[PDB]
Amino acid sequence: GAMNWTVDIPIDQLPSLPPLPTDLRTRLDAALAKPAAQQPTWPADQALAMRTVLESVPPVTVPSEIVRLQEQLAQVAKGEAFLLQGGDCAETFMDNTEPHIRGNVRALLQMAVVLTYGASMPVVKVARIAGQYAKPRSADIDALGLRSYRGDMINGFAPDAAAREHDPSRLVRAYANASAAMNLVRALTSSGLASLHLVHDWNREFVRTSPAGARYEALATEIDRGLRFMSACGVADRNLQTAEIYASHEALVLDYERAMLRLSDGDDGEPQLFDLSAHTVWIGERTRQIDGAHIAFAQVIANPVGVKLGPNMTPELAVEYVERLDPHNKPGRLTLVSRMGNHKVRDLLPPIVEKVQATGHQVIWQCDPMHGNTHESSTGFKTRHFDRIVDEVQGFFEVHRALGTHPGGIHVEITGENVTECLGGAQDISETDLAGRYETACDPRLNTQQSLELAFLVAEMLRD
Amino acid sequence: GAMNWTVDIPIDQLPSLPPLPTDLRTRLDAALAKPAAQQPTWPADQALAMRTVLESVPPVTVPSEIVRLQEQLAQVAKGEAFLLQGGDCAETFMDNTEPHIRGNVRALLQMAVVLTYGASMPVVKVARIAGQYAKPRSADIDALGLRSYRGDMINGFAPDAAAREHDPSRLVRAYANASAAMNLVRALTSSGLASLHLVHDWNREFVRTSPAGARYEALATEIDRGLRFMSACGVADRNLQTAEIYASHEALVLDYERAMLRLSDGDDGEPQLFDLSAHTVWIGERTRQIDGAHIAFAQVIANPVGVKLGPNMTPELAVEYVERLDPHNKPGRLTLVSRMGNHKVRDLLPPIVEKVQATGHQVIWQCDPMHGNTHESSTGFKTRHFDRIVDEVQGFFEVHRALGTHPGGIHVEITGENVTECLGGAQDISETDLAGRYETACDPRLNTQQSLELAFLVAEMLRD
Amino acid sequence: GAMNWTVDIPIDQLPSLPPLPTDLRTRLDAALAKPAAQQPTWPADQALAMRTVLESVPPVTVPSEIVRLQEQLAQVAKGEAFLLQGGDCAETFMDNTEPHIRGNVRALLQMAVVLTYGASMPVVKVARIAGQYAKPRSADIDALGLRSYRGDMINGFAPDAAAREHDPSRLVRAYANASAAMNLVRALTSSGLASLHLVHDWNREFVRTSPAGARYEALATEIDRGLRFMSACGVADRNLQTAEIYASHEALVLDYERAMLRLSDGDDGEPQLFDLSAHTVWIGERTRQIDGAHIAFAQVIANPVGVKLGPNMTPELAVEYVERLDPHNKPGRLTLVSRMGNHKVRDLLPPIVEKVQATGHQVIWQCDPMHGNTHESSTGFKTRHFDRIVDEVQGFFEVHRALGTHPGGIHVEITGENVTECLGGAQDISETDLAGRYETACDPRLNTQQSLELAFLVAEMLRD
Amino acid sequence: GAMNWTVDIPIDQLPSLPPLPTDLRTRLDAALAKPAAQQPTWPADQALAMRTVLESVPPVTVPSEIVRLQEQLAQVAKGEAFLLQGGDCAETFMDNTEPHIRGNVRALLQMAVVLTYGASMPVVKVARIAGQYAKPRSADIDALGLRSYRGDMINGFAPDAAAREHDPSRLVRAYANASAAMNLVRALTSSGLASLHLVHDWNREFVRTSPAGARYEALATEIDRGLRFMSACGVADRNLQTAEIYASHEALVLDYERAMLRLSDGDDGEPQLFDLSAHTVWIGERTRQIDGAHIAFAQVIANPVGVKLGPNMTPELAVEYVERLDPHNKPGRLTLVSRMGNHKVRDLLPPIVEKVQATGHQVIWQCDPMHGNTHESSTGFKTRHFDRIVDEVQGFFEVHRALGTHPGGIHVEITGENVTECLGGAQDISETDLAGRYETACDPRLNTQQSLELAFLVAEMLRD
Ligand SMILES: O=C(O)[C@@H](CCCCCOP(=O)(O)O)OP(=O)(O)O
Ligand SMILES: O=C(O)[C@@H](CCCCCOP(=O)(O)O)OP(=O)(O)O
Ligand SMILES: O=C(O)[C@H](CCCCCOP(=O)(O)O)OP(=O)(O)O
Ligand SMILES: O=C(O)[C@H](CCCCCOP(=O)(O)O)OP(=O)(O)O
Ligand SMILES: [Cl-]
Ligand SMILES: [Cl-]
Ligand SMILES: [Mn+2]
Ligand SMILES: [Mn+2]
Ligand SMILES: [Mn+2]
Ligand SMILES: [Mn+2]
Repeated sequence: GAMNWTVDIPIDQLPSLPPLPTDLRTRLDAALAKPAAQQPTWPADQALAMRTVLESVPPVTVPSEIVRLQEQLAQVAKGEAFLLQGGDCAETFMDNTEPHIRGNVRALLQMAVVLTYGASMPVVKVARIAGQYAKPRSADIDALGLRSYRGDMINGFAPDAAAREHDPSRLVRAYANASAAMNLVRALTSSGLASLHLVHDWNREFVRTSPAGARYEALATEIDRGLRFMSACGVADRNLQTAEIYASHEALVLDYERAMLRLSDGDDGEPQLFDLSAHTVWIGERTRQIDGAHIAFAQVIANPVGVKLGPNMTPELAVEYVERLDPHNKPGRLTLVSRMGNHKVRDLLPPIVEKVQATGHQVIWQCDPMHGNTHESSTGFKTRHFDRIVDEVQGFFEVHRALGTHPGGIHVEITGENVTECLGGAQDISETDLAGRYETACDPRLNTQQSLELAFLVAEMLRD
Repeated sequence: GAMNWTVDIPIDQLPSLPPLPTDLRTRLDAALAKPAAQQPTWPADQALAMRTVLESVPPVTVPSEIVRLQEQLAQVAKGEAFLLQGGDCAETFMDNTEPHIRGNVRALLQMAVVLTYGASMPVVKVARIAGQYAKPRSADIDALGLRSYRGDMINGFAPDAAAREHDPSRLVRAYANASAAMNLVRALTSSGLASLHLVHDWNREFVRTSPAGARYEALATEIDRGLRFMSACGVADRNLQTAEIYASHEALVLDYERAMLRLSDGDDGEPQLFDLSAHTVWIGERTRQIDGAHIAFAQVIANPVGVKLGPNMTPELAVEYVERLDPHNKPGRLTLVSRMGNHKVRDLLPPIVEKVQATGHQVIWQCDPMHGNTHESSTGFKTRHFDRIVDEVQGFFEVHRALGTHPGGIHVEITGENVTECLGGAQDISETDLAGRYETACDPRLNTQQSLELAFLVAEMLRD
Repeated sequence: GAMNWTVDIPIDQLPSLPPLPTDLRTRLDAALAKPAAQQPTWPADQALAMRTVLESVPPVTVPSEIVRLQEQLAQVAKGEAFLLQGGDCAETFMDNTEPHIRGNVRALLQMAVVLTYGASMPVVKVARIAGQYAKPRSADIDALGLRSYRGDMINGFAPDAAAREHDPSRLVRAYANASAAMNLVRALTSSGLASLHLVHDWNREFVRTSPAGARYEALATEIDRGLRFMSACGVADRNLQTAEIYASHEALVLDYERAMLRLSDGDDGEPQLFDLSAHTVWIGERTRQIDGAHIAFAQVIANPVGVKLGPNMTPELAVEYVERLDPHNKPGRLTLVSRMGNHKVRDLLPPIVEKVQATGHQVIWQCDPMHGNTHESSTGFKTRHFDRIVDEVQGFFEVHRALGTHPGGIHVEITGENVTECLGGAQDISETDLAGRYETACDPRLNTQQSLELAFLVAEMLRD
Repeated sequence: GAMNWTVDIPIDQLPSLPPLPTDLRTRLDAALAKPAAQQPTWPADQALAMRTVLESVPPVTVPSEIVRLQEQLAQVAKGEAFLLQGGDCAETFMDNTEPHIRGNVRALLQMAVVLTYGASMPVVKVARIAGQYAKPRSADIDALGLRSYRGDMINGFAPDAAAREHDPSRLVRAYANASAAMNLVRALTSSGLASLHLVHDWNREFVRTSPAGARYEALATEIDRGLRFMSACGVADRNLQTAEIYASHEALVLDYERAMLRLSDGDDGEPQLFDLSAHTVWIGERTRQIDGAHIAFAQVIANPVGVKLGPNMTPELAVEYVERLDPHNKPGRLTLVSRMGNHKVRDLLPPIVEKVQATGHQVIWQCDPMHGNTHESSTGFKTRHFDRIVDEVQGFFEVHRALGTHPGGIHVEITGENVTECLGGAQDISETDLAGRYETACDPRLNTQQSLELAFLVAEMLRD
């Protein structure tokens, strides 16, 4: 507590279910014997007690959904669909609310219909949500002289020492938040929110209230006429498949991911390990050591996985990822996520693509136009210029068009609020504007308008 | 923190939520100022702190689902569908696991297909799940001299004094458990688990291993031939309504229900309060005081609601509940849940049904054949004989056939586990057998086989 | 046959079915006592013998299809759909072949998808087919000094006296041809021919091989992207309703129409007379005498009907049609077909529309841009200039847009062959070109390219 | 003209049709040069004239329908669907009326639902309709001393010499009748007539009025509950495959079949000859000469075909038919139609089935229980006992159950009228009763009630 404005919620200590099979556990243990970068520093005994709680909770996802995503990703890898992946850089517990989740889900659906029209093929929707609670950091000490914030699964954003302690109760708190968010995403995607009808207003509102709305009006009108045409051919909402939005996050905290492993039914066709904390996960630029625990963990799980590829990447290391992560040559099992910087993508990506294409494997080539284009503003905000983001996707498209390969998708950090985090766009967000609503707990996100704008621009790239 | 086995949640960095419309505030305040029976006794300041946490979490359900349920219950009230409501008497945190939830979902789906076939009309599926964590009790002190267990939202089942203390942190643990369970229920109902074809093996397996399998073989074979006929006519899974299982519980703990209130938008007209802790809630036999807070709270929320009616119910009071809770005459808004005792239902129900029918309102008449047929066994277990349960439903049907009214559904306590809680059934569970697997935290449930057997027997009442 | 290169096919003289009800026959007899213009001159006893044959043949259409068309026409009349009506001016027995019917059905489907896209609402497809075998003539003696050709139901096109005799065996020959054609139309519309997929090639081929293809490329590409978008949203051929093409003709030869009357089941909701020689029929400019037999016949049948309205039309006579033909105020029961000439439509149509709108009845306003725009070429061909056809539809649209009424559809004479009958269009058909392929047995038709071109132009009118 | 009761058709203004691929011409010519049994005896020049008329009429069927039938028959051959083939022995021009056609369509639809339910797999519906106008005969001279009636495509049923003269104009009358009938069959199968719900009343009405209704009540009630179950699961009419009834007849008159040949396009690969007089045709017991024109003609066409096998069939000859007519091993291309006699089928069929099965080809085994069980009654009527018909199907099932092969279907002669043609059934039709309504132009058909009764009995054979 009453004195601290804090409530202490007992973690119920509940009986364990049967353990995972010994043979699978033996494999997992050999993989986890590998060194792991960027891990929280909490004591082993606390970590273990927390893992043990999560080993018996209801999963966030189920294997059959992961199998279905794999099938849709195989279609992307074969050039017959497009991948849209997007959401917060760092979800926080505090902003894990109905309006914020609804806003991000809306933004993703809005982008998807526009991309679908431009691509003339299905778009698979993967949210950075329901688990994106842990971040690697470049530096152990931040500008305030504090232990760095590592995301809500590890410590607190607040700039004080007690908040920055690594506390493994946050593993359980992460789980609760993830399942609560996922519960909402499921509810929303089979509500009126997912109806293609709603785009009429969403896009029109965007075209009406945007500077440069005149630039997007034609395509917005085309889409509208496309929708009215299908309605006119007798296609109603209940004639279409239910909207599917998948959950993803960076698999960083191995205590969480391993506690969330489950065995499948064998009603599909043989039991294997799935990470049921999400549908797909990726391995970040700072944790993709070829002989590290993160890559080895990804080898052992059945989920589709991605690896972020920065400007230090070589064609040979990229091929090694393909060999470790797609040993069975299953199209769409592996996504290689390009984040090079707009000035570097046209130079650095083609040798990588060429070498990987020659393996005979079919990966998804995904563009992350954001993580390679960050800088600090003169006013001291971590920011990104919209134009550089756009230009990297542009470059990404040119690389693939020149090679005859499939530009497979984008991976963007976005939010459905009117934040001021990225510079530029039609609103022309300036360095001084950043201060009004810089709400991210980590990287700057495209706001609701900027991310919509990006989708129209990417639709136009898809049209060539 | 982990060292104290607690999750720490800040409240100070929480605000601030838009105020209710003035009239909804006024009405909600007046509802909660009324006397309230069977409430937990925790300090008001701690309760307020917990409610403040719950006021901004993602809801368990959303308004559009509740509106859809209401449309489907209206069909039931009109005599064009049947209501199946079932699940645990008391959900425990301990058993809130994938296997237990899957078992209960499955048992409900299995009963529903049988009942659908027997009824020749759609069956609405409502689980007692994702929130059924609070129990009213007949006595303050149990047989051990301890303060009564009142469900995991209030205190612990363990038979020691400290565990039995009312603990408001259980409001938050209840929500985390509910949303995790709901998340899984949503996942399961759009997996292959909900496919009608899975019935062939489920029923076959029940018929082969039941000691009374020969009695149910004919109906099971008929259902199977009906399913194969559907499929032979060109009906696949993709041609059917995705399975819907709604969440319900007794709206008992007003601290929880009020914190889970949310205001709807402008897609019906007037903004309304929805209780988003569940789709539908009911008011128990011990908290249905006509001028008490529970009935008054029910008048303020938009959800479909039910009221349990025990053997001291009068036709006049039944009418008063109808007029207070269905004041706008909306079929399906109100369910009257009869739980009389098998020896009493034939005499007590008809005059109640006649008076209510004469008002011109259309309630759902739902039979709860469990809560009026409970006795203590020699061995000291709270138990129910299967035959009395079946007999109450039988008498309920006879009452309706005689009046020409709609027997609208059943409300049962069941589990997908092979427990030994209710006597009788084909397994002929004896007083001695009860000691083997008496797992319930409160009332005895029908086990897998008993639930299924009851569905078959009720299917025959529907065909008769 | 052997000497004449003619085969004589015996007309089988078969037992009669029960007659139509006496009360309906009494009404019909009073209606048919009215004078009828433009009738064949064959003897009464031959006419009667031929009518008696047709009174017991399988119908060409069935009542339930006519009821369905009525419902779709009601949607047109309320401004929520668009009517496309088109086909030969005069079907001949000789050209009643698989390729010619397929060609006309294709042209109608091609036009329909383009109009659907432009209108952003359903298009009802009504072919001039399976019965368009009788023509009124302006003159009894033609330029060759012969009795005028009156269509194959009456006499022969060939320029010799024996062929021009009115021969009521042609009534039976008409029936055989109608049912054979209708059989094919039904087969074609549930074949691959009706699939929206086929437009990709049809429109592209048209854009590629047309002069002025550059003018239509943008809209053709939009439509293509619209189709690919709906395919990308998971809409496959079997997700759409089967294509429906209705049959229509001018109800001219009352011996035919009356012999083709049938009584409905009364399983719909009361038996009445339907003309089962077609789904809808119209009354021509030369036979629409307010007190004549044609209008009175149309009063007695349940089919939707149309009346052609020429430049002599007054607002008051138009209202009289509405009163006789839509006495029960059933939207879409009556279509008023404007054929004024492009120089006259903007002047003559608005007073007619105003007066009819003020009756409270909801007629379909349909534009016939062809019959008011005919002239004789210097080379002696009956022809039409494409530009004048287009301009009349344009004017028709302006009249309705100025009044806030619904431009409801078009009625055009078209064929799926590369004929040279109408001047102009993108092919710039000249007066000397007419001689190459002037194949019509009466009015000049838009060829396959010209009619497609007209659809693109009308789509652009619909877009404003 | 009308004065001569003839329709006059010119042949000189007819040409000219594109020539067949050289090999198809060569093969067709060689097929027709072979000896042909049971042909009409008209002059070659008159036949040629009639064929020239038929060569340019709209076909009765189209290739894509025939390809679809073939896919559905392949399912039957694989043991995954059941074939119901039925209709008149001899369609007459006299009875080619809306009521008679509707009655036959209905009887087939009624039998099909019963059989579907009994089989638990789709039932393919093939009518003997729209072309079943030619009969082979055992003798040239009938019992009156007249030239035998050979069906309306050849001569007249009237018992006078002039009517019995072979008249090639009946080729054209046959086509006009066929396409009129097909047109109606298409209309009916997409009207409310084909709705499954109409079964409840049809079966109810049969069960109430049948003297043996109590015997069939249980199955009828079961089917009804299956239908209501479908509907309770959310399956409406719009969710189902539109009804398909295919047309078939004995390919007897080669003048007719060759004139109705049409060449397909490039949508399978190689252009092929389709007989577009029907979907599927069969070769009769009297024209199945292995080196005769009928078998050879069947080898040239793309349609699925059948061959009747009577009691003198050997396993070796059965194999030779299979290898000649299914040379590419395409399941469903060939149907072997067993018509042995009820006293013979159990002994004669098994060795035939074994030899054919050993070839590795997949034929459809179809039971014709009519044509081997015909006798002359005391009163002078060609008749069949119901019990012998049922018994042949029974024996046919026993043969297949013993071998583990698929009883693929039945081929029956039925009508939707209450005729008195076959003895027995629940009505217990006696020799004396036959005189009341003996309406068939050739073999005795099962009446409405007998057909339905047979469907119920065969449904029980399918369930056994
Ligand atoms: O739905 C239910 O589970 C009961 C409420 C629980 C009563 C527990 C009494 O236990 P005990 O204290 O008697 O042992 O419904 P009801 O309100 O009675 O209709
Ligand atoms: O399908 C059928 O109708 C028969 C062929 C007609 C035989 C008529 C004999 O009449 P009759 O001359 O003996 O009186 O099939 P089938 O070839 O025999 O299997
Ligand atoms: O998906 C992502 O958000 C990562 C970057 C997270 C690290 C944020 C801390 O940055 P810093 O402020 O500590 O430098 O992308 P990637 O770099 O692995 O591709
Ligand atoms: O639908 C139509 O084809 C009629 C015109 C048919 C008369 C053709 C003879 O013309 P002519 O060469 O004998 O003058 O349209 P409408 O004029 O009744 O509107
Ligand atoms: Cl168990
Ligand atoms: Cl009858
Ligand atoms: Mn980031
Ligand atoms: Mn209970
Ligand atoms: Mn004309
Ligand atoms: Mn026969």
